[PDB]
Amino acid sequence: GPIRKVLLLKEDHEGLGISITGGKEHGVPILISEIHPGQPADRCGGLHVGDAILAVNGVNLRDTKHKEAVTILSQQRGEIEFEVVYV
Amino acid sequence: SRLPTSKI
Ligand SMILES: *C(=O)c1ccc(CCN)cc1
Repeated sequence: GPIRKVLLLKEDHEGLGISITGGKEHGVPILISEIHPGQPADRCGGLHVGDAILAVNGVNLRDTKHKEAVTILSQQRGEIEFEVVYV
Repeated sequence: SRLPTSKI
């Protein structure tokens, strides 16, 4: 599908509310495999299971390894802009 | 289960 920009709002006491799978070492993008109910990704409305995360706050996630992506995503705070694509 | 999954 089309490349989408999606805004997520979160406070520092909570996580993003997503589970991710994949990574370059698996030949798979960083994929959202779970949206957890009532947590920031669910609340923002624009992120879906099966979305590939290409970037977050302008930080590239293309061709990142799984744990590289975990560190990058978990560092983001406040108003977070996701660049995602559903394939 | 071949792929890793992380909750974030
Ligand atoms: C993770 O964000 C998450 C997992 C499970 C639940 C259900 C709580 N009973 C909420 C959020």
